[PDB]
Amino acid sequence: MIQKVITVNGIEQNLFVDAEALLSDVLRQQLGLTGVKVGCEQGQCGACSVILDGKVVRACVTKMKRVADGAQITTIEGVGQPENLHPLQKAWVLHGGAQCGFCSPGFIVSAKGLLDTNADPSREDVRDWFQKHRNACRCTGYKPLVDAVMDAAAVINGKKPETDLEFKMPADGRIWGSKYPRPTAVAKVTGTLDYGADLGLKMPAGTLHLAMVQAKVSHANIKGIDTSEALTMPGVHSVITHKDVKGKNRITGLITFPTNKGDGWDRPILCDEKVFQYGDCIALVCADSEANARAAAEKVKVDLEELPAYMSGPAAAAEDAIEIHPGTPNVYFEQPIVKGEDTGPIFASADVTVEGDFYVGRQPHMPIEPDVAFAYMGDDGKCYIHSKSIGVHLHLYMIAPGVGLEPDQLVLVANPMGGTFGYKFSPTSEALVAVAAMATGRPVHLRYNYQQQQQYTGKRSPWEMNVKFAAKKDGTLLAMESDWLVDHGPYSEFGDLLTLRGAQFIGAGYNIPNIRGLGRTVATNHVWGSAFRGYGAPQSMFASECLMDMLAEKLGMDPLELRYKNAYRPGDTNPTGQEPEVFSLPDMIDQLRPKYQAALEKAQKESTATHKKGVGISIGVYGSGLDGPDASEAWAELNADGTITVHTAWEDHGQGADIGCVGTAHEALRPMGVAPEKIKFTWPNTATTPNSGPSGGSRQQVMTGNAIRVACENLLKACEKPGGGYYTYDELKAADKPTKITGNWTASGATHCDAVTGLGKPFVVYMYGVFMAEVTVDVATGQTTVDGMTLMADLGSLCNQLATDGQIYGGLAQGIGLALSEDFEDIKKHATLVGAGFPFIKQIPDKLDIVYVNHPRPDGPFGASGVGELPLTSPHAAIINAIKSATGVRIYRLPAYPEKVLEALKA
Amino acid sequence: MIQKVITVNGIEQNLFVDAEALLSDVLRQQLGLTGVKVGCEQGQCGACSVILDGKVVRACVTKMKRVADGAQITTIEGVGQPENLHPLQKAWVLHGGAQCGFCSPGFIVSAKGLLDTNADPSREDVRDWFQKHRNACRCTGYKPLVDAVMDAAAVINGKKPETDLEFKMPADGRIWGSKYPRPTAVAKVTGTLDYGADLGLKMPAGTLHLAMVQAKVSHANIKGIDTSEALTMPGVHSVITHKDVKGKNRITGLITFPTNKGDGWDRPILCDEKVFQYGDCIALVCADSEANARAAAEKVKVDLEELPAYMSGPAAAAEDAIEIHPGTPNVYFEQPIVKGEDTGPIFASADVTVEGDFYVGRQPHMPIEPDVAFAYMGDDGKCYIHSKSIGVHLHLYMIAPGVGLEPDQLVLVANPMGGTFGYKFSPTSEALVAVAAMATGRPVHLRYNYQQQQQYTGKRSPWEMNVKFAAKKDGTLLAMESDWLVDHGPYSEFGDLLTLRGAQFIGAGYNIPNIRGLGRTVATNHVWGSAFRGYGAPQSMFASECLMDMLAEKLGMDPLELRYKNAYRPGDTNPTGQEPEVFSLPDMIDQLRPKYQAALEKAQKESTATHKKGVGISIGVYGSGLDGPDASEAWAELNADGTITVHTAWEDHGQGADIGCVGTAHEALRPMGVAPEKIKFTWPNTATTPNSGPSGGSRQQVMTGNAIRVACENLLKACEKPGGGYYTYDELKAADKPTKITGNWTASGATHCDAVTGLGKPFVVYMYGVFMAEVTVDVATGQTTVDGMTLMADLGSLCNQLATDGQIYGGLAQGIGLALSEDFEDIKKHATLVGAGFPFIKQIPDKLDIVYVNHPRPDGPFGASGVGELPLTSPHAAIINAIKSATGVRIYRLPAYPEKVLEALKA
Ligand code: PCD
Ligand code: PCD
Ligand SMILES: O=C(O)CCc1ccccc1
Ligand SMILES: O=C(O)CCc1ccccc1
Ligand code: FES
Ligand code: FES
Ligand code: FES
Ligand code: FES
Ligand SMILES: [Cl-]
Ligand SMILES: [Cl-]
Ligand SMILES: [Cl-]
Ligand SMILES: [Cl-]
Ligand SMILES: [Mg+2]
Ligand SMILES: [Mg+2]
Ligand SMILES: [Mg+2]
Ligand SMILES: [Mg+2]
Ligand SMILES: [Mg+2]
Ligand SMILES: [Mg+2]
Ligand SMILES: [Mg+2]
Ligand SMILES: [Mg+2]
Repeated sequence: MIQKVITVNGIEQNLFVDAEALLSDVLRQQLGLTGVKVGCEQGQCGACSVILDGKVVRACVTKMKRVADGAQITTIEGVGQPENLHPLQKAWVLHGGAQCGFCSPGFIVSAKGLLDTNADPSREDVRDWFQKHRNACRCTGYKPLVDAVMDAAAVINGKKPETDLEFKMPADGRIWGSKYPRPTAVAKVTGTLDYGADLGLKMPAGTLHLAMVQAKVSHANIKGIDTSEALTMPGVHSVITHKDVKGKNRITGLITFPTNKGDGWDRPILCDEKVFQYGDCIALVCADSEANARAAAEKVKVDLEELPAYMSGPAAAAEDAIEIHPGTPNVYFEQPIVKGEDTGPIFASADVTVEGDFYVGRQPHMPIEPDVAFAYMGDDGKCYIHSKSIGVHLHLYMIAPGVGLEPDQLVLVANPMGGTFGYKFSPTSEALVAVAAMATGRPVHLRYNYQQQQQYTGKRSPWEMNVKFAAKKDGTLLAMESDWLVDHGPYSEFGDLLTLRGAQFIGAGYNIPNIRGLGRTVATNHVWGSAFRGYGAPQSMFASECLMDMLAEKLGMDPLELRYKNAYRPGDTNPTGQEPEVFSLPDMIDQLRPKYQAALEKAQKESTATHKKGVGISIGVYGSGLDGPDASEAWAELNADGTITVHTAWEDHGQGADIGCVGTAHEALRPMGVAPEKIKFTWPNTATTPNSGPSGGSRQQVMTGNAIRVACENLLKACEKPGGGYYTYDELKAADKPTKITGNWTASGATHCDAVTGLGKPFVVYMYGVFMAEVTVDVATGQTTVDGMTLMADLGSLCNQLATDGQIYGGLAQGIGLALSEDFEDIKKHATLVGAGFPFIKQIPDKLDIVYVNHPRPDGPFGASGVGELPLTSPHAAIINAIKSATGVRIYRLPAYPEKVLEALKA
Repeated sequence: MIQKVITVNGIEQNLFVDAEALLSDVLRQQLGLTGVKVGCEQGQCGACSVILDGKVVRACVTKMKRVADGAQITTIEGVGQPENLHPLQKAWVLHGGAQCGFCSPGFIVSAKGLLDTNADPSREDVRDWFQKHRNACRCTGYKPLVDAVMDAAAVINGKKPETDLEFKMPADGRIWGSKYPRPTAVAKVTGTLDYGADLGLKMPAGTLHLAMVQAKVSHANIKGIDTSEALTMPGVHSVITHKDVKGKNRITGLITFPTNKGDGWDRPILCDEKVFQYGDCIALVCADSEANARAAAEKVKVDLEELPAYMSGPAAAAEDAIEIHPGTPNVYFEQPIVKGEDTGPIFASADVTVEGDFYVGRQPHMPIEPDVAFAYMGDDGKCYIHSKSIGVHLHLYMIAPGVGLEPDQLVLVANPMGGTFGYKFSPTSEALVAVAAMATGRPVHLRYNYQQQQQYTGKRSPWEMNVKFAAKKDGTLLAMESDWLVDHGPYSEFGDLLTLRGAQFIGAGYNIPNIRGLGRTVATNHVWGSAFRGYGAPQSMFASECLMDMLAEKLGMDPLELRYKNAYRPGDTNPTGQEPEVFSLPDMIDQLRPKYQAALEKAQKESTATHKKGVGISIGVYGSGLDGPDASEAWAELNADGTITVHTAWEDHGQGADIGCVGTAHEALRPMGVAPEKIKFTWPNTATTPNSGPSGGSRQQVMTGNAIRVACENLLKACEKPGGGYYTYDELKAADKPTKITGNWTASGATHCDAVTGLGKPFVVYMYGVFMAEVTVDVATGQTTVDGMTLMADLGSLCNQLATDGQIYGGLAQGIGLALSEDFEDIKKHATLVGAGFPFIKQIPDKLDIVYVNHPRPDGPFGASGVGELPLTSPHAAIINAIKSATGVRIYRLPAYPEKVLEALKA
C-alpha cells in the first residue's frame, strides 16, 4: 500500500491505495465519486474520463502507480454541481445532450480538457478530440454534444453571455413543441443521478454481491454442479443454483401465440437440465464484493455433456435438425400474409419482376452502461427488484411464477438507466436477483461486465429473407411475395410477435394489393432474441427498400420517383389491409426531391477515381403501440404545495419519459395555468404507479401521453369552480373533494392481425419517414464513410424538440452501425465495443439533417405519433442504396464490411 | 431493507437502507459524508449533529426508521465547502474556533439550526442551544464558538458585511502576534480534513478492520486463549495473539531513570503471561469490517486465573503488597528534593506552620475523537503506522524492538487528530496495528469506541500528597516539606519523570530556600499513567496553592498579598535551585489586584442566604521543554514555485502546530518579504521530517520555533545576493546552489535534575501565570458554579493570539472539570462523557478573561515561551480556594462533587 497526497476536485486528499488499483475504483469506491461512470472497463468508451494533470485519461485503465504525489484530478463533481453549473453543463442541458446521461460526465470532463487546451475549437476539432479520447455515446448521434461544446466555448470566450445558456420560455408559455430541457438533465450532467451500479456502491454493508457461473459452451446437457472450492474462497457467503428456486424456475413468454408450437415456458431462470446458449447462468455466487464473487465463480465446476449446437437459423431449421427443446420443433411458429389475389399469375403476366435474398444480423444493443440490477426483501415481506426493466408490470408477470411469488408479493422498479434500445423488453437479471434475495434473505446486487452485456443479453434476431415484386412498366406495384426465417436463439419470448412484424412491415409504405408470404421462427443456440429498436422493421424494410431500388434500376426509373408513384395515398391500404391514418409520404418526398437532386449533383462533382460518392433513399414506417387495443393509465394529483404529480409507469431508457410526461401534462393543464417546473413525474414502480405499459413499440407518447392528457383533463374538471376559475388544494380538501384523479386511454380502433391471413388493424398510429444517405466509398479498400444523413419525419406534433431531434440523431447513428460495422456473430471477438463495430464519433457525420413534415394524428395526444423507432426502420437501406449508387455494388447481407465491399467491387 | 427517497444537502438521494441502521453510518459509509463526525456514539457529544427536517439531531442515535420519505437532511458538506463558505464557517475561521476541529462540523450545523429558528440570539441563547443539543468541545472552552455564532448572526442579519468575516492583514504585514487564521481551519470547518476514522472508511477493500479482545478483570495470570468460535464468524480473517509478535512483545520506556528499580520493559504489546489492568489487549480479531471484528472478538475465550488487584497507590505501596511485576517492587522509584538547610529545626522555630493532605485523581483526557490508528506494509518493505502519536520519533523507538523491526524499517506518521491533551505521549494502538500489519501483510485499521478510549488509554496519575510550610509572621516562607505518592498503574513509561515533576513544581512560584521532600512512584492495577496537560503540575500546585491559602488564613493575611510577598524576584531561586529567567509574577499580581478586590466586593454584594459567592487565587508555573538540553531541527526549503516549505515534525494535537510553524517562519523570513500563504508546513513523518521532538512539555513553540527561526535565517543567508536583495529559486538552481536548508537549536543552558538532591536547571524557559476564580456555591445542594475565570499570563511574546487565547480558554475549562466533576475511578460508570463529568457548555462560564503580561524570554524565539500547559497548572486550586472563600469549606481531595461539599458544609 502507499500513501499519496493529491488534489481531487480542488481539495487535498490523503489517499491510501494499492499502486495496482484502478483510478476508477479508487474514485468511485474509496472516495464516493460515483459521477465517474464505468461502462466497458476496457478503455473503449470514455465514460470514466477524468482530468489528471491536465490530460484527459480513462480512469478504468489508469493504475494508481501512474498518479504522482501532488497530482491534480478533476471529475464531473469538480466541474460543477447543481446550482453551480459549469458552462459545459448548462450547454448540455440546453442542447439536450443528456438522453440516458450515462456518457454525459465523461464527455463533459473530456470537453473541459479540450477547452483548456484549445479555447476556440472548430466542430471538427471537437469531433477529433472525442474520437481521440474514445468518448462514446449510443443515444445522441453526437451532434448535440458537439453543439453544446461550441456553445459553451463561446461563453467561456466572452463572445456571448452565460445567461444565453439558460432556456428562454416561449412567448405564449407553451412548452409543448418547444426545446424545454428535460427534468433529469441537471442530475445527469452533474453525475448526481444514481444508476444501478452507483446504487450498489451506496447499499449497506449487509448487501451480497453476485457473480454468475455461466456456460462456456453453446449447447449441453448438465450433469452436475460442484461448488465446494468456491465456498472456501474469500468473502463467499453461498452459491445459489436451480435447487434454491422456489417456483417453476422458468420465465413465461406470457403472450405466446396459440399457433406457436411451444408453450412459452422454455426459458430457465437458473439452468437445470440444459445449456441452451453460451453464457447461460447456471449458478450465482454470493459474496462480500463483486471482485470476491467473480473470483469464486471461476472455481465453480460444472459437469456437462456438450451437444452439437445450431448457430444459425438455417442450420436449426433443417428438416432433420435435433430439437433443442425436446418435444417442440425448432421451427416453432409460422405467420402467413395473404392479401388480395394469388400472386403467381400476377408475377407471370407482369411487365417487370425483381427478387432478392437479403440478411440482417444479430445486432448488439451496446448501451454504454452494462446490465445491472439488485433485489431485497422488504420489511413488508415483499421482494423488491430494481433493474433496467422498461416494462415493470410486464416483467413482474413474466417472472413471478418462476421465482415462486404471487404477483402482489413482488415489486419491480426501474432504476435510472444508461440506455437499452430494446434489450430490456426482456428480463435479464431480474429473476436471478429475486431468487438470490429470496434464498438468502439479504439484499443482493448483480452487475454484468461488458462481455456479459454482449454475450448474455438478448440481441436483434437475424432474418434470412427473400422478397419479390411484380410491377407495371410505369412502376406501379402489382404484387409482392415474401419469405423470412427469424433466428430467435433459444428463448421464445416475443419471437412469434417479431415474426408477425414481417407480415406488417415488409413492403410497408406503398400500395401493394396482392401479397403472399410466410415468416417462420426458429430456435437456435446463438443468443436469444430481445427487441432491438425497430423490432422487425430493420430486417423487413432493409429487404423491401433495397428491393425497391432494384426495381427502379430494372425499370430505368429514378428510385425516389418510383417511391413517389407508389407511396400511400387516400384509398390505399398497408400490407395488413388497413388504411393509413395520415398520408404524408408524398409531401415528404416532394420536399426532399430538390435536396436529393442537389445531393446527386454533388456526388457526381466530388467523386474521384478512388473515392466514389453516392446517394441513397429509403422509406420507413412503424407502428406506435403494442398490437391491438393497447391502453395506458395515469393519475394526475394536486399536491398540498400546489405542485402536480403525474403518476405513470413510463419507463425511461433515456429517451425522455420525464419530459414526455411534463410536456404532455403541461399542455393538458394549460387552462389552469400550471408552470412546467410544478409538474412532477414518477419513476416506474409496480406497487405505486399505474400499469402504463412498457416503453416498447414507440408507444408511450401515444398511449401514456393520451392517458396523461385524459387524467389532466379530469383533474381540471375536479378543480373547476362554479362560476369560473379553479379551486386550490386547500379549497378542495376543505370540501372533502378528491385531489388525485385517474385517466385511462385505449386504442379502441385496433385489431390483432389474423393468424391465417396476417390481416388486421394492429396500430391506430404509425410513424412515417423518408431517409437520404450520402456516402463515399474508397474503392481501393472497400471502406464506406457516411458523409450525411437526412430524415424527413412525420411525427404528428412534437411534444419536445430536444427529445425528438435527439431520438432521430441516435437512431440514424445506430443505422450507420447496422449498415457498416455492427454484429454479434463471434461470441468472443464481438464481445467488446471495438470488436463489435460500435460507431465512434468519426463514423457518424456531423451532417445529420431533420425535416419535420408533421400531419397531426387523429388518435394521438395533440396529434402526436411516437418517434423512438422511426429513425432505425430503414436508414441502413438508404446507406446500402447509396453504396450501390456510388459504385454499382449491392450488399445484400449486412454489414458492409470493407473486405466484403472489396470482394464485390473486384468480382 | 427499504427504499427512502430523501434530499441530502439539497440533492435528491435514492437510498437503500436498513430501517435499524444509524443515520451516522448511512451518511458516512453509504454516502461518503465523512464531515459527519462520530466521537462518543452515545448521543452525548454532538459531533454527529445533522439537520433533519429543521431539527438538529445526533445522527449516531437516529435510526433510519425515523427518517421519512421526502425528508431533508443537511450535513456540514451542505452548509458550505472550501471557496463557498457559509458565514458560520467564515466566522469559525476568524475566531479560531477550530483547534483540533473534530467538533467543528457538529457545532456549525447545530448553529445553523439555531440561527434558522432564532436569527438574533443572545450569547445566553447560544449557550442554551449548545447545552440542549449536547455540542461538546474539549479544546476551546466554548467562548470562541459563541463569539463565532454571534458574528455570523450579525452578517446573516445584514448588520455587518460578510467581508468583515475575512481576516484583515495588519498594517505592517506582521502575522507574528496577530489573529491570522490557522491553515487547517478551512478544512476543519468544511469537514474536509480526514481524521483516522475517516481515513479508515476511505481505505481500500483489502483493508482488515481490527477489534481488541480485552481483559475484563484488573489483574490475572493468563492460561490460554481459544479463538475457535471467532474464526467461524462472518467476515473473520484471523486472530492475532502474542505468538504473532516478531520482536520482544514489550514497549520500552526508553528513558527509564537509572534509580528506577524496574527495567522499563514491563509493558506488553499483546498480553502473554498476565493481565495488568482492565482493558489490556490480549488478542486482535481481523475482519472485513469493524462490526464483524467486534462481534467475533466477543467470542474469543480467555482462560485466566484472576489475582487480587491493587486499585490505588496506597494499596499497592503497602510494605507487604504482592509484586505486580514479579521481581520489581511495586514502589519502583523515589525522587528526593533537598534544597538548603534541614527543615525540621526551621519548622520548630518558625512563627507559623501549616500542613495539609491533598489528592488529585485519575483525570480522563476525554478528547471528542476516540483513539484510532492504521498500519500497512509499504511497497518499499517498511511498516507504516498512521496514528494520533504526538511524538512520532519517540514512539518509533519505544515500539520497534517490541514489534521486531529495526528503526529504519518502521515509519510513524501523525494523522490529523481530534485532541489528545497528553494521552498520546504514550503509545496506545501503534504497536497493535504494526503487529497485525506485519502478521497479515495487509492494511489494518483499529478504531477504539469511547468506552475503550476511557478504559484503555492512559490517564492523569493520581497523587496522594502531604505538603507543609513554615513562615514568618510577615508571611515570608522559610521552608517546605513535601511527600507524594504517584499511582502510575501498571506501565512504567515516564512515571519516574512524572514523579520528578513534584520536586520541581510543588511550591513553585515563590522563594523557598529550604526544602526537604520525597516523591515515590508505585505500580498499580488501575489505568496506566499517560501525560495529561500539566504533567505533574496540576497535582503539585493543587497542593501548594491550596496550602498557600491555608497559610494566609492562619496568618490573617490576604491570600493575594501573601503571594505578592513571596513571588519570585531577582536573586530568588525555584525549588531546584535555578534562577527564574524572567520575573513577571509581581507585575501580574499588581495588575490583577484591583480586579480581585472588585470581585471580592461583588461576591459579598451578590451572595444570598443560599447561594454563597467567593473568589480564589492561585499561581501557576511550568517548564517549556523536555528536561535538560532539549533540541529541535527544521528544514526551510525554497520550492520551484516560490513557496517555502518548513519541514518539521511538530505534532498537532489541535493546538496549532500549523500556525505556529507559519507564524514563526513568517517572522523569521520578513527580510525576504515572504507572504504567509506561501509558507507550507509538513505533517509529522519519521522518514521524511526531522526529529523535532514530541508535542509534550509545552515545548514546540520554544524548541521547534527556535529551530524554524534558525532554519529560516539560514535560508535567508542561502538566498542573499551580493549587493543586496535575494536570489530567486531559478537563480539559485542555475548556480547549482542549495535550496533546502537545515536549522537546529538546543537549550544549551539546561541540566537534568540530580537523582539525590533534585537540584538542577531543567528548563531554560518557563510559563508563569496568576489565576482568579469566581464561584457560587448552593449551600443546600453543594453544587458549585464557576461564574468567571481570569488568567494573567506571561507568554513572552505571542506567535498567534487566536492560538494562545484558545489554549488558555481550553485549559481553564479542563481546570473546571478537574476541580468539580471529572475522574476515572469507576471502570464502568466513568467510561462515558456524562458519567466521567465532562464539562458541557453551561459548566464553563462565558466570562473567561485573559490578560497578557508578557516578559520576553532570553532563549525563546522572538521572546516566546510556550502556552499549552500553563492554563491547567492550577486553575482548580483557584476554584477550590474560591469555594473556601464562599463557604468556609476546604475540599482537599478532588473533585468537589456536590455531596462531598454538602457533607463538609454540614459537618
Ligand atoms: N411526437 C413526439 C414523439 C415522441 N416524443 C418524445 O420522444 C421520446 C420517445 O417517445 P416514444 O416514441 O413514445 O417512445 P417510448 O415508448 O417513450 O420509448 C421507447 C423507445 O425509445 C427508444 N429511444 C431510446 N433512446 C434512448 N436514449 N435510449 C434508449 O435505450 C432508447 N430505446 C428506444 C426504444 S427500443 Mo423498443 O424497447 O425495441 O420496441 S421502443 C424504444 C419520449 O421522450 C417522447 O416524449 C416527442 O417529444 N414528440
Ligand atoms: N507564545 C506562544 C506560545 C504558543 N503559541 C502557540 O500555542 C500552541 C501551543 O504551543 P506550545 O505551548 O509550544 O505547545 P506544543 O508543544 O505545540 O503542544 C503541546 C501542548 O498542547 C496542549 N494544547 C492542546 N490543545 C488542543 N487543542 N488539543 C490538545 O490535545 C492539546 N494538548 C495540550 C498538551 S498536553 Mo502534554 O502532551 O501532557 O505534556 S503539552 C500540550 C502552538 O500552536 C503555538 O504556536 C503561540 O502562538 N505563542
Ligand atoms: O405485448 C406484450 O406483452 C409484449 C409486446 C411486445 C414485445 C416486444 C416487442 C414489441 C412488443
Ligand atoms: O523525554 C522523553 O523522551 C519523554 C519526556 C516526557 C514524557 C512525558 C511527559 C513529559 C516529558
Ligand atoms: S473507457 Fe473506462 S469505463 Fe469505458
Ligand atoms: S446520452 Fe450518451 S450514451 Fe446515453
Ligand atoms: S453524539 Fe453522536 S457521536 Fe457523540
Ligand atoms: S476544537 Fe472542539 S473538540 Fe477540538
Ligand atoms: Cl452481400
Ligand atoms: Cl473487413
Ligand atoms: Cl476532601
Ligand atoms: Cl454528588
Ligand atoms: Mg461558473
Ligand atoms: Mg391506385
Ligand atoms: Mg465473420
Ligand atoms: Mg476476401
Ligand atoms: Mg454565502
Ligand atoms: Mg528575599
Ligand atoms: Mg466514587
Ligand atoms: Mg453523604
